[PDB]
Amino acid sequence: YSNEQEQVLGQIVLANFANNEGLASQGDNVWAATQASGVALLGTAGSGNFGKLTNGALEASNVDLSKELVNMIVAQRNYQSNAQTIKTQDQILNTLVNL
Amino acid sequence: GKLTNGALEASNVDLSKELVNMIVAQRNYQSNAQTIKTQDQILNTLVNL
Amino acid sequence: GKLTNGALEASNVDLSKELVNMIVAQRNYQSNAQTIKTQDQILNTLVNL
Amino acid sequence: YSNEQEQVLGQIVLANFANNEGLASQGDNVWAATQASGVALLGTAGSGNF
Amino acid sequence: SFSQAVSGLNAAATNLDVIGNNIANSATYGFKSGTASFADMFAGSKVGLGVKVAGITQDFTDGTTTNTGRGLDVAISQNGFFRLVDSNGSVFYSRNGQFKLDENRNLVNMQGMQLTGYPATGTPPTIQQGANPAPITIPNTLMAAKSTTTA
Amino acid sequence: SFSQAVSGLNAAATNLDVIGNNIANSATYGFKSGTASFADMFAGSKVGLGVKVAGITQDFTDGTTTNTGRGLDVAISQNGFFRLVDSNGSVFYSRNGQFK
Amino acid sequence: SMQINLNSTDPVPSKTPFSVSDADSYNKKGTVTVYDSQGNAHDMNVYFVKTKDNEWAVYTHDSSDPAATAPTTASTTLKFNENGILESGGTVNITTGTINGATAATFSLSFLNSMQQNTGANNIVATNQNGYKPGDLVSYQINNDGTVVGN
Amino acid sequence: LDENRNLVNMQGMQLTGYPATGTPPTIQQGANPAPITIPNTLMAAKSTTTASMQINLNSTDPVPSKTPFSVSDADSYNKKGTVTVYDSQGNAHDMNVYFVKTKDNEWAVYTHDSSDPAATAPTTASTTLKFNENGILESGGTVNITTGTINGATAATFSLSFLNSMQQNTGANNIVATNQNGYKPGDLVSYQINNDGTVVGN
Amino acid sequence: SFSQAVSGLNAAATNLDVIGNNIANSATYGFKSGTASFADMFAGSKVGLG
Repeated sequence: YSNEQEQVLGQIVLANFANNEGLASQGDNVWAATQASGVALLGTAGSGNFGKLTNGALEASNVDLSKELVNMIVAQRNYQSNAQTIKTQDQILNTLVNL
Repeated sequence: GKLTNGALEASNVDLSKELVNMIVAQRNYQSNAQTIKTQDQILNTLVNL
Repeated sequence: GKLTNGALEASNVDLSKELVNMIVAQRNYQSNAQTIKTQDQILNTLVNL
Repeated sequence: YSNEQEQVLGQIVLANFANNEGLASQGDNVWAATQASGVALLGTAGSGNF
Repeated sequence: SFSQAVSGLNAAATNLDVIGNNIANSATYGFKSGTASFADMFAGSKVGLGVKVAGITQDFTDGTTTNTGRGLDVAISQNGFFRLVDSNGSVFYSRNGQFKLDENRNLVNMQGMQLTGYPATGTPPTIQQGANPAPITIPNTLMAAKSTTTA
Repeated sequence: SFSQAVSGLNAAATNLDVIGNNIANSATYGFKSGTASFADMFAGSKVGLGVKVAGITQDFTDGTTTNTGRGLDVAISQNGFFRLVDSNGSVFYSRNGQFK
Repeated sequence: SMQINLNSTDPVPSKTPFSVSDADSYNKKGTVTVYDSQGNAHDMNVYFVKTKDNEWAVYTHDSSDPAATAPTTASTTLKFNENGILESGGTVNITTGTINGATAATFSLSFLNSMQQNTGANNIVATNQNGYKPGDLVSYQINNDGTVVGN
Repeated sequence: LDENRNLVNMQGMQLTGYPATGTPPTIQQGANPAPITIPNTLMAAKSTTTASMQINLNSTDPVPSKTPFSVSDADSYNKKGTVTVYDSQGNAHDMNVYFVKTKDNEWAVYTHDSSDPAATAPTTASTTLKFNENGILESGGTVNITTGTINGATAATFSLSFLNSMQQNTGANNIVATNQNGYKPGDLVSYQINNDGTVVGN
Repeated sequence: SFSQAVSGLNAAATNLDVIGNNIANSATYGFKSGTASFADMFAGSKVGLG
């Protein structure tokens, strides 16, 4: 304030879950707690089992582009292999029908 | 805030940050283009069965 | 709206967004042609009975 | 409006059915209510089962 | 007999879609990558009926912390989730720390979801670490004065 | 399928347009930088339908003050906006302090 | 139910008697949201005040009732043994107030599994209650074991 | 890690293994495998039952000048050390151990609890460490020590050891090792699986 | 990947700006010089991001 005095308006609460993999993503970089993830355990930053908060900073995504590209290549090759299997079954069925 | 006479507030655009972000963005765009290329090859493979 | 003299309103066609749609529509067209070919083979195997 | 004030004209209604699969398609990306689907339940977006 | 080949093609398509989605959300502060988990579906016979996707598992590893600077921006380290509420009272969780004050002076993210926390009450206000979490507000009302009682 | 990659390309293009607007406006008194904020589009399935541009956020950091020697030039330090009126009486707000 | 952990090193508050407005008059405050017969939310505040080592007076108040009487008598007394395990006073029957004519709810509040040892500070391990508010059907599902569940 | 704190695979089948029983918990391999669970159950405190203080002593130290002993006066003793023990509630008791050289190779050690404000200062020898011809500890290496009663917690009595302590021409008296088996309550911070299959919660 | 080099470049730019500001105030009565303080940004992985 302007009177050389400050006030506290609130304290941001943090949530921790037993099962992180159980949280169902609802989009808009937002998660919703469900049965598999359990009930949310609430607390404050830096106390208990919570990490502290960094001010003036944002956490970026953990997506590495190189690994994604290589996995895309491998998955494309696997998809084409499965398509080859489908073609094999097609030729087998065509051979039997042409009998 | 107070007003300073005889001067202007310049832009807050730092050029080095913009250049680095441009490099990152272009690469991301190229990665997404590669994704589209992969899915295009997938659809071609399935069609040509 | 306002009128700006000495200026022209360019088109609103973005080439990137278009080329991608061209690829997608090409794939849809090829899929429909594949369906046509499938029905053609259906009629063929029925006729040759 | 131009008088620095906004005015509401209406609210879009949303309809949910007990049986979506029972809806009889009429074409033109349009569905029609039938006995199999049941009577449509009306409501507002973002509330209840909407 | 396409029982296996069709399932394999579907699994490969799912994995490729997951990879493409990961590529697309590369610049989404608060995004965690995903990986498809596959399982076979042997059923009675030994012929290996096919494959199925057992689920999609997130990768909840902390991303790089970038000092954008905007004061409201808060990055979270280690474990924890930011808690938000929509207009209908539902509770949601997010690692994205890009916040702004709306017209009613309520801390909201880009989508308008109200950030929650322990509110303060009393004179002087004290953080009610017990009080059920409430949306955080930053009123601009003028602050009253306290008569001198201890010096 | 195609939708995820299309959304990713659109988001990358929007980011690049924001960067281009910022870099072309590096020399503009009172201009504030912009940054695109992205959000994913999960809907029911866990497949991650894609990404979308949640918005473009301005950065209202006080820029460097540059003198010019003109008596009608004034800059707002810290917070504050110049209030302006057009021909129709509509109100507007700007940080640029070049007046004539 | 309210499982809490209390610190054995906390000094006895100076400001006798206990006052809800006086923060210095109590050691710890917690909140539990219960629901009455009609479905109104009662934010029951539970206050822990240390009296003598191995003794904690517990007071209760209704923060949703504007006509609730100010608590002047200790609601119960938690006594922890020399090993820090709760020995007596862990259960007490508590009745809330009346809001807009709704029937007050009488429920048993249990401090089972609460322990007093040398922790960092007073922290509430867990809170739970078996009441709820009216709910509308949102979704339905069939689980792995065949049970049909409506959320 | 599911909602019930068990280790399960993607399909939900629970991983099995040898459970841990006893205090301190150890893997008992004589039992049948059981599903592995990781509870948040706070860990209780352990009052100390065994403490150890290995120290090296200087031979050239002169005897204390200001007889008698006072815990307040620094010149009244040769050395002072601190060991933190824990009672039934996990409260910290700071045992100060005082070394006064009495005769050649003979060192009286006093024990005083500084965490209890109402405890009286020791006036009589708690133990007399005897060092042989060359450091080698001779006798008096183990002493029963009783804590004070603080905040209603049970006082923890324990055996405090000076084994392998030496007294030679070392430059000065400095503590080499202090250990104790007690700990204060702690909450679950992390969990890990070792390369030998053990699941360990930190 | 890119974030590490981005952070390094931003730190170097901040140091350069601080040095330039100090030089610009070479003749400024009562001015005290400034120096940037740097710290690594390890987060979980042993790579040490930035």
